[PDB]
Amino acid sequence: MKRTYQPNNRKRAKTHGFRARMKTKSGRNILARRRAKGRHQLTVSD
Amino acid sequence: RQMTTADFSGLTKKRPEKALTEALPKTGGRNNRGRITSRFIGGGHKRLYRIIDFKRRDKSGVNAKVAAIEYDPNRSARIALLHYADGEKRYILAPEGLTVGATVNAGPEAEPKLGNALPLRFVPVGAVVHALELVPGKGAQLARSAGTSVQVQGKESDYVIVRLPSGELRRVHSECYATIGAVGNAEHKNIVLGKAGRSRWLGRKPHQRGSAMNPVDHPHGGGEGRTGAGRVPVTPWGKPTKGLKTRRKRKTSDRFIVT
Amino acid sequence: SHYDILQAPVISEKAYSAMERGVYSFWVSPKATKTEIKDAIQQAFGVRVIGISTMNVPGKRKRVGRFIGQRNDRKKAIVRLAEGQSIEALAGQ
RNA sequence: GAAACGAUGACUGAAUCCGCGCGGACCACCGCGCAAGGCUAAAUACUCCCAGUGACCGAUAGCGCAUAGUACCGUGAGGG
RNA sequence: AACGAUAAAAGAAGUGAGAAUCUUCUUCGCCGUAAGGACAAGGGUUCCUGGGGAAGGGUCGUCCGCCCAGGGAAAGUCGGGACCUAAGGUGAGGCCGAACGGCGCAGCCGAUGGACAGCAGGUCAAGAUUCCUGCACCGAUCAUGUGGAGUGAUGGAGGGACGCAUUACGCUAUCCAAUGCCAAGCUAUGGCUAUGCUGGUUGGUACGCUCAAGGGCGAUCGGGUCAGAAAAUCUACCGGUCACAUGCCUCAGACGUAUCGGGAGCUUCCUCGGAAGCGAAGUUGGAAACGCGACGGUGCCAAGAAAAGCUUCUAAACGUUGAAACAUGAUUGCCCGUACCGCAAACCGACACAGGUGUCCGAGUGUCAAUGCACUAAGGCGCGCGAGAGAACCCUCGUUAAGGAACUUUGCAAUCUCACCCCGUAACUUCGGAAGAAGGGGUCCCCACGCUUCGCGUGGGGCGCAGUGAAUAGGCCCAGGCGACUGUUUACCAAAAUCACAGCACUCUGCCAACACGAACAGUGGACGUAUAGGGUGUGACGCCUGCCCGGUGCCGGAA
Ligand SMILES: [Mg+2]
Ligand SMILES: [Mg+2]
Ligand SMILES: [Mg+2]
Ligand SMILES: [Mg+2]
Ligand SMILES: [Mg+2]
Ligand SMILES: [Mg+2]
Ligand SMILES: [Mg+2]
Ligand SMILES: [Mg+2]
Ligand SMILES: [Mg+2]
Ligand SMILES: [Mg+2]
Ligand SMILES: [Mg+2]
Ligand SMILES: [Mg+2]
Ligand SMILES: [Mg+2]
Ligand SMILES: [Mg+2]
Ligand SMILES: [Mg+2]
Ligand SMILES: [Mg+2]
Ligand SMILES: [Mg+2]
Ligand SMILES: [Mg+2]
Ligand SMILES: [Mg+2]
Ligand SMILES: [Mg+2]
Ligand SMILES: [Mg+2]
Ligand SMILES: [Mg+2]
Ligand SMILES: [Mg+2]
Ligand SMILES: [Mg+2]
Ligand SMILES: [Mg+2]
Ligand SMILES: [Mg+2]
Ligand SMILES: [Mg+2]
Ligand SMILES: [Mg+2]
Ligand SMILES: [Mg+2]
Ligand SMILES: [Mg+2]
Ligand SMILES: [Mg+2]
Ligand SMILES: [Mg+2]
Ligand SMILES: [Mg+2]
Repeated sequence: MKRTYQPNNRKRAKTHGFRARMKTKSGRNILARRRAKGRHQLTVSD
Repeated sequence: RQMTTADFSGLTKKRPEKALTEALPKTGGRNNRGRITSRFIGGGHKRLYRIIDFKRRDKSGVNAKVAAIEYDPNRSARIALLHYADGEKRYILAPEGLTVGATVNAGPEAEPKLGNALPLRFVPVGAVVHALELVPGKGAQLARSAGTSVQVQGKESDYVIVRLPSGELRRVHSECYATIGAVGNAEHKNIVLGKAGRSRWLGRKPHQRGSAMNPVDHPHGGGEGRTGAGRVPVTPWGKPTKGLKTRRKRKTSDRFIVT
Repeated sequence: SHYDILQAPVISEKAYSAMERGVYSFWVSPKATKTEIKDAIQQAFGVRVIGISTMNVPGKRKRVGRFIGQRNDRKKAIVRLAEGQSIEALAGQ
């Protein structure tokens, strides 16, 4: 019963990361969107 | 020659002259970004590249001596490791009957003797050559394989006739180089390949018949039990003859392409 | 400058009991280097340093409330000097 | 569509003041205008924010929140 | 209903408001190729100490991985970075593109790999190639003496450098035996009085003319310029003279000597149980790696990264008088990780979940062998409800008269068979197989003689119903159908007669190939391939073989 989630810090951070959302503008859209949702918390700090 | 036995196989090949020596790395891959373009080919064992001299021009006027004749993967062609008087070692594909320690002169004035690698205007008619330079300069795109040959037929002005392995006759100008003799690797073709996975030592996972796939996957897909309709590939073109060439420059340099 | 860079001395059983061997244990600025703690321990208490070692450290609890906590987050240095010894008046603790 | 006129992608490629374009196939006549150069307040839209007000709410209502994008759910976008 | 594995408990002592459940003791049982130990991931103080008892804990709780506070984490040498590069990512210029953007040479990023200086011990409640002690090692700057001269590049070279299987020799780790040593004491039960019983029986460094398998080694003079952009004393080649036994070279490891450790225990105060001191001998014989000597040897096809450090050579430059190099002290040593859990109550599974999780170590006895199987060391554990009862029923088991498949969709299930040695073994065969065919015998103990050893052979004697005396442990055969075969597939009702498979055939494609991804006269895959190659399609080992019909549909060819 190998499940789905395999914590791997480097994986997690290299997809999904603040840096990673810089890479692209769909990402940068996500960022601004979230900033706007009210101080949410964000992608790297979690 | 071959090996023969019981325990479930047939026919490996046999080779002399062993070194393991001096050229670049290569790395296997199939897909190219997204969906695999050239199909299958995901298996294979760890080959290395051997830089081989097709051009063989700048060595003009300079004789060489065969060091050894070596096995190279990614090939089907015996390669002779050449050494020149210059000191420069260069891998050149080895033709049939080319011995070890023979002497191969390069350049245009060199006699139509084995391996001597000359242009066509100096090659007497009917003679057998391999490794044929298509456009003067660059290199040989023609007859690089096993047991493959070309026969020179009477030239035109700067241009010569050649019979390529396919049987097709080609206009190729005499300004182009070629190597004397045919390139054997004996007869490679009659190797048995034994069982599967041997086909996997190299390429990978061969034909998956569209007829076992599904309507979603292939035109052949679907139905109840083994059958057919149609007759066509990934996209509806077909097995049998459809001239796939486009009307073009090259097409005027071909005389009687048949087969 | 100098007088910065060390927050407070480590004070605990281990510290003071190791103070007797002439070994002094401070908390320093977490962003600071070994050689910086060295130049700063000398020229503060004015004694030449040989042995130096550093550590980082977590914090992290809550008192109460739905807040849990943040963290404290500190760095800790330990030094042993030459036969020149006995830092300050704090060598008698 | 009887499809004028504007607008370009391809290809042609003019006149210039008794000249040029328009007036909804087109022609004459009668009128209207002078392209292929530029810039240009004001009345106009919006509400993150601020003020005032209300036959608006008053704790299952009113924004989701009498503060929280928190707890919590998700790999993530996201949701709450 | 349930309280999360049928590995199992019992008594005493203690603490306490309260104890089946917390502590201590003594027994019992369970794991022991683990249910022990060490990492990596991941998790975050879960670690240690002192408290606490709402809630969390499937009961209880004085207890906890829970709650509160306080401490604990130490590096020139380990792992990572200031070193290199793989796939991939990126990418000035550059190539494309309605926008956003997609490509891309060099270059740069990127360990899963290359490179690289330390070992032996000690101890906090809690750290350890990190602290301490012992001796050690690498680079860097400076200083003294030798030297008394060249140094050696964003550049060349050599080198780093690489597979699978199998295998000779010598070791060590490491384990075993003993009337070897050393050390403590007793012994009783019937005996033994030590020849019994128990325990320990060496780690680092340095030196050394001692023993030592194995490992790999050529050298200079020289010729051509057409070779490495040029260079070059270097590298490739070519040629000449000294490399047939040697033998320079190297020591794994053993041995010796010394030295620093450690060593069973003994001592001593005991603050309720630790702390400090002291310190015995290390023998002979046997076994032995996947580790070491090594980059060993042999065979094989499917033909086995790159780049930097490294070594050698010059260009430029500075100096040829103060060089390079050596060693002699000295000084110098940055950043990050380092607690604890880590096959699990601490990671992924909503949970203190019978699930999952990459690597390393993993003792002894018996057993052809072994990581198997039984028991068991070290170590860890009895799985956080419990006590009685001994109905129906259910589950997991043990035995069963006579019969023996009559059961039933079907011998489903469950028996039987079961290792090793010997004898023996069919149709059929593609000559390999079928085959562990079938079948029959043996198996323990003692003594004697013999061999080649863990042992075996022969003879005789013995004991039980039984001697792979327990555990691990094939039932077999005759016929067919399907596919030849190994393999693959429906994560979670289908493992097959499906899929693939070597082999066969048709056909396409002459190289900016056909074909395929794609805003794209970009790029890339095909392929650093070239018709003995590549695409597509169908059949499907091997054996004999594959007939008739092209009117229609398609495909190829044709011109009035
Ligand atoms: Mg199907
Ligand atoms: Mg279709
Ligand atoms: Mg069909
Ligand atoms: Mg230190
Ligand atoms: Mg540190
Ligand atoms: Mg118009
Ligand atoms: Mg109310
Ligand atoms: Mg509300
Ligand atoms: Mg019940
Ligand atoms: Mg339980
Ligand atoms: Mg604890
Ligand atoms: Mg409680
Ligand atoms: Mg409770
Ligand atoms: Mg004995
Ligand atoms: Mg006695
Ligand atoms: Mg003994
Ligand atoms: Mg630790
Ligand atoms: Mg569990
Ligand atoms: Mg596993
Ligand atoms: Mg073992
Ligand atoms: Mg064992
Ligand atoms: Mg076992
Ligand atoms: Mg009960
Ligand atoms: Mg019966
Ligand atoms: Mg009976
Ligand atoms: Mg009976
Ligand atoms: Mg019946
Ligand atoms: Mg059965
Ligand atoms: Mg009897
Ligand atoms: Mg069995
Ligand atoms: Mg089958
Ligand atoms: Mg299934
Ligand atoms: Mg199934």
